[PDB]
Amino acid sequence: PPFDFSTKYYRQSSFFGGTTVLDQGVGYAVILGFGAFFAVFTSFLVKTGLIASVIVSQWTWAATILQSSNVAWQYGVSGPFWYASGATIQVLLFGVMAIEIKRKAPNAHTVCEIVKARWGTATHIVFLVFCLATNVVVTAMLLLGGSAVVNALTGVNLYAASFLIPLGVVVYTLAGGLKATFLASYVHSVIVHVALVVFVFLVYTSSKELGSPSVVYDRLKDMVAKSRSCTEPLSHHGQACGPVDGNFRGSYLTMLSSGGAVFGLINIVGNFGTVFVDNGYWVSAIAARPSSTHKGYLLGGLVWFAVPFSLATSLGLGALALDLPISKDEADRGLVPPATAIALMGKSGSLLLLTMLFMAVTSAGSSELIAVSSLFTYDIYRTYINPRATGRQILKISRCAVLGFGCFMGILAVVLNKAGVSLGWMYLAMGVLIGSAVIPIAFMLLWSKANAFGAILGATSGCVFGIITWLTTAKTQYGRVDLDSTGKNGPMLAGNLVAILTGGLIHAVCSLVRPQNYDWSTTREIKLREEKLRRAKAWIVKWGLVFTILIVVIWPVLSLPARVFSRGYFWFWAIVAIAWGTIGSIVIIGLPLVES
Ligand SMILES: CC(C)CCC[C@@H](C)[C@H]1CC[C@H]2[C@@H]3CC=C4C[C@@H](OC(=O)CCC(=O)O)CC[C@]4(C)[C@H]3CC[C@]12C
Ligand SMILES: CC(C)CCC[C@@H](C)[C@H]1CC[C@H]2[C@@H]3CC=C4C[C@@H](OC(=O)CCC(=O)O)CC[C@]4(C)[C@H]3CC[C@]12C
Ligand SMILES: CC(C)CCC[C@@H](C)[C@H]1CC[C@H]2[C@@H]3CC=C4C[C@@H](OC(=O)CCC(=O)O)CC[C@]4(C)[C@H]3CC[C@]12C
Ligand SMILES: CC(C)CCC[C@@H](C)[C@H]1CC[C@H]2[C@@H]3CC=C4C[C@@H](OC(=O)CCC(=O)O)CC[C@]4(C)[C@H]3CC[C@]12C
Ligand SMILES: CCCCCCCCCCCCCCCC
Ligand SMILES: CCCCCCCCCCCCCC
Repeated sequence: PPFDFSTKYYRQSSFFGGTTVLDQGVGYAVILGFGAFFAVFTSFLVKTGLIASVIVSQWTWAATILQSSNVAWQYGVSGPFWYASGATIQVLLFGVMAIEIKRKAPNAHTVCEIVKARWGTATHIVFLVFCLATNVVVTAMLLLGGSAVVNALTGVNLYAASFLIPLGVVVYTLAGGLKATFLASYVHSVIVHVALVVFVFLVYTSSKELGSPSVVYDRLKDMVAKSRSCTEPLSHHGQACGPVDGNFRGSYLTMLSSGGAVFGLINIVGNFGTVFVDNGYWVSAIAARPSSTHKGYLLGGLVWFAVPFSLATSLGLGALALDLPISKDEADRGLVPPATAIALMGKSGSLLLLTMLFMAVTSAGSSELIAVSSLFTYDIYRTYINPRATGRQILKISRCAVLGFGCFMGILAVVLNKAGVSLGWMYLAMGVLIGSAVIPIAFMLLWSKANAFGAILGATSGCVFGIITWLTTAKTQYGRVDLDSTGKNGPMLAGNLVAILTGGLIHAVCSLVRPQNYDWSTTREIKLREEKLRRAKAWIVKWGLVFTILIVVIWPVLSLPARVFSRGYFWFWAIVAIAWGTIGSIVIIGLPLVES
């Protein structure tokens, strides 16, 4: 027993594996009786302070809670920062796109409806597949994290919980109409900003094991020790015993991390492909009013930064200090937060984490069910199958396109849990697959010299050129090609960078040769005023760029001279983390109540 505080663990090969905390009755009632319960609850109840809450609501997926801590268990303190740093980029790209949607195409319901107008019907069917693949990739990795936490904490069979989760979201979507309400989007941002405060104040303030920022420091300095022998009876391969490979001096408390720095690039490339190629973002930008409220997107983006930052800094750095025997596979599957929650407050932190996770799963898997349904009913039914009917049919074949997707996703989730895919491989592989269609979409709304064949070729060749590099680098640097060598940070960076850049270069070189000068006169008709929509854009591209350059660039640069953090500097980091996540938890729960 190397340490006196972790002696009941002596070393195991995994934290989980037997004697589940909860019983199957609790697990079979949460995956099936949460969407229905909230559907009845919302029907029981009949500004720039209510736009921030709705903005925060749809941006919280099941990966925000589970992967931010996965990249904090490795790399130390650079993980949560590099994960959360992609926050002002989204707000800038959402504002500057919601302005142009209102200015150049007011009567559209889907992104692929502005594609058939600008360009032809041959570049429509390519992006109609490149958009339907993103709704599959994102929906398939909140059924991978949801079905692993439930099986771990409770004991429900994972193949039987992968098929019952989508059916609890289909009921929630069908009930309450296939539309969003400002009342149901306010109760979702209240529950997730209460568990955040509870978990942050339990780790650095109150717990009888990890109680102060000066205990985490002394316990994270002892894990990375050069005199710690952990060959075969005192650790295993991927169990995080000693010095970190790639960190300055092997320390967890440093911002000089290379593995954590390349994940920032991967995260940036991956997050650009979900605000452009995902129709769920276009649906929620069409239904906004930038002219009336546009300062509510910055306040709804500066508060979301504290959710993956504070919670990860607590729940991922409190697992290293407690010496839990978490293996690498379990950490990948999304099992660090439930590992810390049982260790700190067992049988009661596990019910709080389940509620916080399934309040995000059910509220983010309903935004994809109404994004695939619209992309079907408005684009493959009333464009090509039957364009002469609009009465009572548009609704039937919109309600019937949710049930089909909720079953296809359920079957595909069963198929990918048998194989062995884990959020953590799908999260990193998103860019390699759908990054080639990002710039051909920005050029559609922002550039007046972009043609159709260039878009087709740039979208359809970048994917192949990215996958070839992604599968080649792993083969030439690791021997074989399987789920292990492919998920490394080497191949994935090459794949992401090739995919995003080649599809932009090919499209922007082939368009300066044969330009199509477009006045947007065809997208403006599909089915004062300009002064406000010109000052709003001026405000956004200034006050979003300032914060982007201030957070992504200046803040990490000034932390490099700190080298290994010293007691007193970690007290500053661990206090910024608590302050952001506390003063962000009042402006969401009390500001949209100063309506009075
Ligand atoms: C704005 C963010 C999202 C991206 C910023 C990009 C660059 C500023 C970063 C990204 C990857 C970084 C590199 C990641 C890894 C290394 C290896 C590292 O090599 C070593 O010193 C370790 C080698 C050894 O000692 O064996 C030197 C810095 C370098 C090139 C880093 C330099 C800074 C880079 C290029
Ligand atoms: C995990 C360890 C053991 C291996 C680490 C390997 C990486 C550090 C190397 C291997 C292959 C390299 C890549 C090979 C090819 C490219 C493509 C290149 O991108 C372009 O050429 C884009 C421009 C265009 O194609 O238009 C940028 C460098 C990059 C990502 C290289 C970056 C460094 C990589 C990822
Ligand atoms: C645009 C140009 C003109 C200025 C860019 C500013 C920064 C990007 C540079 C300027 C000084 C640099 C620092 C100069 C010295 C070091 C010490 C160096 O420490 C070591 O690794 C050596 C210590 C040891 O191994 O004993 C780490 C990088 C750092 C902080 C450098 C990080 C990058 C800094 C902040
Ligand atoms: C040559 C070796 C043996 C010694 C190297 C010492 C430097 C690495 C240290 C010593 C004093 C330090 C400086 C002490 C005070 C400042 C002022 C500070 O600037 C401000 O506060 C400007 C803002 C304002 O005053 O409004 C920025 C850091 C800096 C340059 C520090 C940078 C790092 C310095 C130069
Ligand atoms: C002692 C073992 C090797 C230590 C090498 C550490 C390299 C750290 C480089 C990563 C720093 C990138 C900062 C980027 C900020 C914009
Ligand atoms: C032991 C070797 C340490 C090397 C550290 C290199 C740090 C370079 C960071 C510079 C990034 C500047 C981005 C603008």
